[PDB]
Amino acid sequence: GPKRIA
Amino acid sequence: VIEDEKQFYSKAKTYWKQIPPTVDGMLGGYGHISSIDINSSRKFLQRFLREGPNKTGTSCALDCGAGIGRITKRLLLPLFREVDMVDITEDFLVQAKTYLGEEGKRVRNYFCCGLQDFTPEPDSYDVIWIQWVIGHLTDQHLAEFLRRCKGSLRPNGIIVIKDNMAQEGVILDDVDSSVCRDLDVVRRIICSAGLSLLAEERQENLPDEIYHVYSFALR
Ligand SMILES: *CCN(CC[C@H](N)C(=O)O)C[C@H]1O[C@@H](n2cnc3c(N)ncnc32)[C@H](O)[C@@H]1O
Repeated sequence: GPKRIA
Repeated sequence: VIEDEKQFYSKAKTYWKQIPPTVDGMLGGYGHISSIDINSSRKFLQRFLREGPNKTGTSCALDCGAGIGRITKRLLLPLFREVDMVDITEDFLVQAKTYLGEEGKRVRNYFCCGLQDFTPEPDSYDVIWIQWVIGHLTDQHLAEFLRRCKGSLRPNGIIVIKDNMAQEGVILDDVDSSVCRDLDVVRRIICSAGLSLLAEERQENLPDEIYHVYSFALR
């Protein structure tokens, strides 16, 4: 899935 | 970036074994974008299925990293007569039989395999869909897998990659044991597989806070 910017 | 290759794969397998076999489990809490994702995917793909000169066929597709079948259910089964799925996580393939419902009767094979170990059968697929899974392979295994996919395409068939792109370089996610690569790295690995880039699109209208998502159509 998509990922929140770290 | 990947120090120990065996641990890169084993940590990811362990992570996915305990994720709920649900849409929100597939998308890490982003279940609310699933339909937005699928709608863009459908518009990106449908161009190639138009009658046109060298039309891509509609007999069979392969969904790689398919999970419970989120994409198989709402993108691929409505467009292809038969679909095969491949995923490493046994619990997701078991749940897919229930999640896909009645039209899931048209899923032929539920392959349980890591893509790094999987060989799609020659001359089998009009479309090979690879979404949100390339970050679980090493660079070399990704290039080798893409070459094997090329050999399994029917005439006029395509491979589609849809994934997250990093701003710069390669970023390892220690939670799920995956890498996020920048666009230039991804394009380089695609080219190295001997694939031509036919279409490319950055997805719109996704949440502000997530990495950019790109789709690539290849053959
Ligand atoms: C968003 C992350 N996907 C969820 C399912 C599907 N891609 C979607 O709904 O968009 C990750 C899926 O990738 C499977 N997976 C992890 N690692 C591998 C390997 N090495 N080979 C094949 N599949 C893999 C996960 O189990 C998950 O279903």
